[PDB]
Amino acid sequence: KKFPYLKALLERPLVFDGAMGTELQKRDLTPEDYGGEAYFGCPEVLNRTRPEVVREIHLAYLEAGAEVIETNTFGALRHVLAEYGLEEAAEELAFLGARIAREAADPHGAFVAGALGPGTKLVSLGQISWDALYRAYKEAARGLLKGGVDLILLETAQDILQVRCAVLAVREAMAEVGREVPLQVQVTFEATGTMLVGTDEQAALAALESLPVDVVGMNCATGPDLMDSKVRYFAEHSTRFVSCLPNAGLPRNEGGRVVYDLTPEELAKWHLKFVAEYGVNAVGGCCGTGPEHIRKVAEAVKGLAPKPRPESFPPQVASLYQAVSLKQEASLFLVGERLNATGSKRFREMLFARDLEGILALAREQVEEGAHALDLSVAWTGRDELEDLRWLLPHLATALTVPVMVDSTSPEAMELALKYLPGRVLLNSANLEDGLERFDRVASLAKAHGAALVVLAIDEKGMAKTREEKVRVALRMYERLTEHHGLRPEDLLFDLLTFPITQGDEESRPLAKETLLAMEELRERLPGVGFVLGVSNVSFGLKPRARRVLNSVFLDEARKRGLTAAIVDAGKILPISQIPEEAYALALDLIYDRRKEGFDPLLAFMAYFEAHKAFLALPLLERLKRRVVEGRKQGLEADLEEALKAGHKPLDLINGPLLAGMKEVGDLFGAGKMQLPFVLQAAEVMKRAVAYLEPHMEKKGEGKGTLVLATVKGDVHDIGKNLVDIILSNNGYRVVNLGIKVPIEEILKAVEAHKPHAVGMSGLLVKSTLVMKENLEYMRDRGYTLPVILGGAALTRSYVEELRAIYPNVYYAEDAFEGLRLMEELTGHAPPELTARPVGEAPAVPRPPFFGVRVEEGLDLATIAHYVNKLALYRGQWGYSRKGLSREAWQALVEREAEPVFQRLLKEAMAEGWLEPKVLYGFFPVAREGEELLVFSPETGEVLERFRFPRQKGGGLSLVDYFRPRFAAPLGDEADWMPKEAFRAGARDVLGVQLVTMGEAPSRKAQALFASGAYQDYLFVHGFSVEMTEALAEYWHKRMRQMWGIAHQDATEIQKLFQQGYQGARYSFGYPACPDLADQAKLDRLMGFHRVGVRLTENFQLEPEHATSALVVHHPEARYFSV
Ligand SMILES: [K+]
Repeated sequence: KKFPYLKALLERPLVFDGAMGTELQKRDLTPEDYGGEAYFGCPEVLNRTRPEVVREIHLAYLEAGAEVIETNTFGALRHVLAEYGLEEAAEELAFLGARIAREAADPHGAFVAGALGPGTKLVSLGQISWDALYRAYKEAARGLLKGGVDLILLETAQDILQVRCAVLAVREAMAEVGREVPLQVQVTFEATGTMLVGTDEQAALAALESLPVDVVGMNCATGPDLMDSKVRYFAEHSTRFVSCLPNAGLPRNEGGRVVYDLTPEELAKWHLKFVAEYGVNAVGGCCGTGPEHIRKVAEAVKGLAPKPRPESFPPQVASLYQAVSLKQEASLFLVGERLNATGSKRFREMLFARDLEGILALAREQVEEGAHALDLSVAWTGRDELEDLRWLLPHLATALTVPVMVDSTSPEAMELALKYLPGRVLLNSANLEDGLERFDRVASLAKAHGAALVVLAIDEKGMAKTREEKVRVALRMYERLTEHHGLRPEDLLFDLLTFPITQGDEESRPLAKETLLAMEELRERLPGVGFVLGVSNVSFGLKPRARRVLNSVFLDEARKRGLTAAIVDAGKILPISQIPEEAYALALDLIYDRRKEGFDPLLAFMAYFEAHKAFLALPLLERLKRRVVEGRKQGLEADLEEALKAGHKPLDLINGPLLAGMKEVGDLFGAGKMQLPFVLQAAEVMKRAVAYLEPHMEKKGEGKGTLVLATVKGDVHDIGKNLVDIILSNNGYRVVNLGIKVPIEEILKAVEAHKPHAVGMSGLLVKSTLVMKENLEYMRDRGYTLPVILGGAALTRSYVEELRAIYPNVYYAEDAFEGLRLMEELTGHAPPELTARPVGEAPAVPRPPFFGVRVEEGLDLATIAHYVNKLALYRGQWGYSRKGLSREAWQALVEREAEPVFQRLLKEAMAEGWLEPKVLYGFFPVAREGEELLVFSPETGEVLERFRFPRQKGGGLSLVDYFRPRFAAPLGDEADWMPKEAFRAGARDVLGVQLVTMGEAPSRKAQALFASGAYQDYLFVHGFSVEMTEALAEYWHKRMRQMWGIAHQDATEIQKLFQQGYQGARYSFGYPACPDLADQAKLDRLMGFHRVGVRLTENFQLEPEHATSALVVHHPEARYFSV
């Protein structure tokens, strides 16, 4: 409003500049240019040594259409510059940078943002002190302000505590030089999805909303693909203006020059979405981006009308990691009390002994028991408060999931706490016991750091005990906090005091009620504010069970009167339902002071508990059943030996509780109350129970019946088969698993030896359905009429009845549990219930970055993880079924249960290194000749290979139709950049090729988990591995499109990519458009699959398991089709 920059943000989208760093690399500067060898590479020193070079880059961006340029001052901080011996030059280099930008900006009417980066040292991990970090930002911001920047920009924030430190430092520099400007703060979200130190986007925005920041936003780390979700969050929720400056995606080496593939036109489309859909206010580029990126962005967003920002932000608190709302719906905001020195005894002794692992474990307990935040008080009689805090707080900063309520009478101790604790904190003591000047101290501290304040109702003349007092004190404090200090009502939590009403004393017994009555009046009079109570103090001086109940009831009553938070022992808080009826009634009589003549509620409440008052306390029979159903590994072997000592025979133990459990699991799975991963968890408990009882039995029985299970010849790792093995074995039966790639010779060899009820055949691949026919054709000659059970994703239910002519007894199995039902009926444990348009010419031939084939190693797995089809993973692979559930209810199920597994598996795979993404990829000059695609050499021009792609029957569609014919007249420049010899030979098109692999490691790891009987982790690890390999193919296809110059036609939503929402298509050998696997040997010769550790078999199958190749087609009308 006041400042021109914020006026401009209201009127139009402001286009920021792109990268300074990458633009300097083009100029090929020398140590002389940086003013010495020591200073070489420091861009900020160029403000001194070569201003004209910095000026020129600003001009290039201004001309392109940036209305805002950033000063070349990112690392103009003491501790950053120290690496170059320039620690003393921060204010100078900041100033000169700001003066260079000012000179470039003034003719163009453009804004200048005083950019300061996050530095090289993280405050939250104690790599730099608050005071040191504070000084560096204050120094460099005075320089920026003196050079005439129109805003201060805190860029690339990794540490949310640095954001608070830098905001305060910068605001004080403004005070010193007597000039305010708007403050823009931009965080950086890693591809993992949080800031580097751990802060998610909810925590980051909660922190920023409490501080005096005019524009919040995002830059660097990722391209716009991964930013989308984060920038959507900021745009939708932030009351401030929103900025967004993505990278040009992941970098790529190209002859020792670092190259980025995100084009101007793609960036433009992303920023158009961010401005037009989400209402982002400023947009620019970060690493990789140049003037051309800015040019296209400006063109895209010019003219668009800004959306107005939300008026309000929900009141919420934040730790280093996560946000928590102060208003908890229905419930309360529970603050754990047990990290108090005076209160808790266990904490007190742990603090004195310096038992960190004890204190953190205690803090975990409170969180598990349902604390939303934790109270912290270390103020003991004698001890140095500051010194105990200095020891403890660095560990709490990074250890704690939940935020902290700093409970201290000392403002010095509070200020110290605020310098260690990241996020948005609460402060406990804001009261007028020692006059205004110590109340105002804590308030200004809460306002400056953006903390939520607990406003305790204690004035100069003693405490507030009655209703009238509690009200009058609270209104005086509310007036002070709002009008003087400027704190919002939502920031305040008023503690109307909570006095003890027990101990047998009168005067104490009507005070719990005057709190409740005052709470009502202030709820109505002061809307917006919160209400906290030290709830455990009402029952101070009472037996353990008695205090538990009275506390629970006073909590509930306070809630009804308007309580929004409470300091409690969350573990002990009872729902009033579970309090017995007499106790509840007496607790209320006590609270509200309902003395009849022959009745004291304190006596009767006390008297009640005198002479009154896990699944381990169950029957031994039923406990072993629920061990299976609930999937409880711990205490199985302990309970089994207890059963054996009571003379329970192993067979009737297995057939009794344990098979009863797996039956209940089969029923719950049918009813959709239990999903597949948890069913496998039950099967583990069963397999552990069998394995314990195997040495303690003489039976060695055949079970319900035998089954010879196997996977067909020329197939691959069939998890589906192994799930049959798991489910059947642990439902009583005896499977013999023959493995994969078994021919019909050795499968029937098992049949004569074992002599089974049924013979299971299975196959993942589509081509092994015809190999199953050949198996059944082989069997009828020898005269076999055993009931064969066919299954797999390859087969269909109609096809087994059509195959029933060849073999009489053949049955389908959709999943493992149909295969179970089948085996029940055969063995006799159940009744027999089962007894094309033509292709127009391409508008261009897109120019690739190179011809030939390259290798790309070490692609960021978090970037790849973005392109996972989570629907395919969670529903398909992991078996979180959709049927009998809504589409928003299923999204809740997976975000609860599946998504944490994924996050864990991603973190594991990155740390432990068991996904190794490699990519073999390239472009070849090609041409159609008839019904063939000729692949010409980039060097010689000779025809290296020829592909006869199948055409659809009845003169239909073919892959060759997407390619230009030999000797065609060029559509444009092709002669200038096609390989000279190939072009003379008649090549007139380009074909992309790609082979991606995650390596052999995830296959080994999956097999080892199945071999160890960790069935659930086998399911998870296998599924994750498949879809991460598909994600790498999806990701790389996007990279191929980007470097080809066609990715501006991609969808800006990821699920649209999975529905081919992009130009062209990729095609793998096996797909119905090209089902001949033999062509993969042609692609091996062109590319050289050994270069990324991929091998092609005799049967033209790729090894290892997690590997896929594809032809990549640029043609806009290219779509998936079938012959
Ligand atoms: K920039």
